[PDB]
Amino acid sequence: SPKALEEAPWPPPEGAFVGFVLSRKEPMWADLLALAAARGGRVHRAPEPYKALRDLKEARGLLAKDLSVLALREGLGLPPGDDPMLLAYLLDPSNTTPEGVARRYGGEWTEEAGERAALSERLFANLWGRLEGEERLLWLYREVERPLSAVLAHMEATGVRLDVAYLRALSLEVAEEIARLEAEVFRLAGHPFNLNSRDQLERVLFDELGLPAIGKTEKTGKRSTSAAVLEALREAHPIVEKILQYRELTKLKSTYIDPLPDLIHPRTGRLHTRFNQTATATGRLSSSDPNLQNIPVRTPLGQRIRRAFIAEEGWLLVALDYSQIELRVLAHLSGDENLIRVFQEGRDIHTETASWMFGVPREAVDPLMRRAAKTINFGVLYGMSAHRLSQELAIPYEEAQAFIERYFQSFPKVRAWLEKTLEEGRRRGYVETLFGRRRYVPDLEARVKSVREAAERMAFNMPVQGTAADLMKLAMVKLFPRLEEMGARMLLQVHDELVLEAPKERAEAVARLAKEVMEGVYPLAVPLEVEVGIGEDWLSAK
DNA sequence: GACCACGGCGCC
DNA sequence: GGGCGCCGTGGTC
Ligand SMILES: Nc1ccn([C@H]2CC[C@@H](COP(=O)(O)OP(=O)(O)OP(=O)(O)O)O2)c(=O)n1
Ligand SMILES: [Mg+2]
Ligand SMILES: [Mn+2]
Ligand SMILES: [Mn+2]
Ligand SMILES: [Mn+2]
Ligand SMILES: [Mn+2]
Ligand SMILES: [Mn+2]
Ligand SMILES: [Mn+2]
Repeated sequence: SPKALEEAPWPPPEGAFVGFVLSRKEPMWADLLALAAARGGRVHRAPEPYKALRDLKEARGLLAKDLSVLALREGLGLPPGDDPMLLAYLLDPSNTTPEGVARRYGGEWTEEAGERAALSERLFANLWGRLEGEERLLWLYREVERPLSAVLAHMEATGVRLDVAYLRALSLEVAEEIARLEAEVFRLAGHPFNLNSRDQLERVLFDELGLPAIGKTEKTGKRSTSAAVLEALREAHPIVEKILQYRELTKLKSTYIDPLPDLIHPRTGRLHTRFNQTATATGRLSSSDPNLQNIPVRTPLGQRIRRAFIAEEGWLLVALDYSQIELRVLAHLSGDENLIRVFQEGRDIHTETASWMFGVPREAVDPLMRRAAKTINFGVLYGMSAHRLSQELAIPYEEAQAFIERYFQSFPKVRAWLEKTLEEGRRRGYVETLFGRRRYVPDLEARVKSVREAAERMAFNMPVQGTAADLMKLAMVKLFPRLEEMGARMLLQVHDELVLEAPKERAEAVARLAKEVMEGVYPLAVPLEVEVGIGEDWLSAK
């Protein structure tokens, strides 16, 4: 039999599938080691990869977005196009890696660019075939995921400005506060130990100081030293508050204050995350290297850190955040008339819960009190126990149970939608979003109750979180070209929030426009309301 | 140096 | 409660 794949000289014809090898996975930081392309039955290998990038009109193939990011870094406008990872991810969002997708759908992810190109081509063919007749998944691919990949490449290449000297100064200040706390912890324990070691702390708290253990850890069943356990022990011994404070500051310093300034890119002078498009079971994006979707916001030090994310000189940040997003989406999905009415009347369920929680009038609820109510409202919605709710609010168990009962009694059709969702997931093997994005949940049939019930909580959540994800993605695709036209920049997505950068002279017009695009994206049974703020830094913009 | 699993915890 | 990614530790190679 004749050979299946022939080598031919660079450059490839238009429409070819690319393969490429990076020195490291992060495209803003990677050296392009090899580039190749495949089409029909030929493979073309680039003599010198960087120069050869200039020969391509489009990056089509596995991880197309990442090659596009690298090209943009080098000042080339090479947009991403088809990518089999996106097809695979829509078929089953457990398809998250090229290694796994290759094995499942047609071969092997190797370390050679030509092989990667040929792999890209055959995977695309095979996965296109698998989507035959999947009209809703195809619509998601063509209208959302494929165009979104080009938006994400542009965002990644743009980056965000960081106040490096501010964070360097903050490190020195927090180091002194950490030393005070750790020293006090050791004074109170009677000796030093590694306070970063939860194993060493466990022995200190429960074996040496004789404090009561409250909870156990999941995989190894050690006595937990989690914040929930420490909070329960706060009045038992003065060491506990000191450990909580030490943990707060060390978490911020080790995760954000110290690492972020070291990640400023030498070419751009900015901070560049990865927006991972095939990483979550629900259709959300993720952000990594560094994660810019978990920048602190709740504590005073945390807020200091958020102040380091700044606009370029002469620009402003614009932050837009969907109000009460998953409660609105749930209203639509469930058709609950009471929940629909809440939003028709302009009510805020987080503010109402905060009022009850803190025992103050709604007018007296401040933003951090309202924020605290989110874990309560979403926790309860998605199945939090009365035991946990009682601990979290320091109320009697019976009062926590009453809250839970009243919450679902208020929105009677939510329970009906839960049962419909679970039956469908049992029968089909998967649950789905409004747009038809699917998540397979085989443990809905598990015979171990704890395993099955966990699966049920995963399954009930997915259509709500995932529909919210679908809406935000669609909004990004519609908004991006509007911003390009106005000389504004899309910088960050944070699940139901976008952070943009706009010249000062155009910032108010950009904010107004972006708000309207987001609110009007895909109308539901309730209004989608967007909160918008403008500022020189991310804290000020919210 | 690197890997991972884990506990833990930051955000949505 | 659900969804993530990164930290340091500990064990390991
Ligand atoms: N503890 C949380 C916080 C958030 N989310 C999910 C549901 C809401 C969504 C977006 O987060 P927020 O913007 O913080 O929530 P919101 O209800 O949209 O609040 P806001 O009106 O302040 O934007 O992420 C969740 O499941 N659990
Ligand atoms: Mg938000
Ligand atoms: Mn590799
Ligand atoms: Mn400024
Ligand atoms: Mn929101
Ligand atoms: Mn459906
Ligand atoms: Mn741009
Ligand atoms: Mn984990």
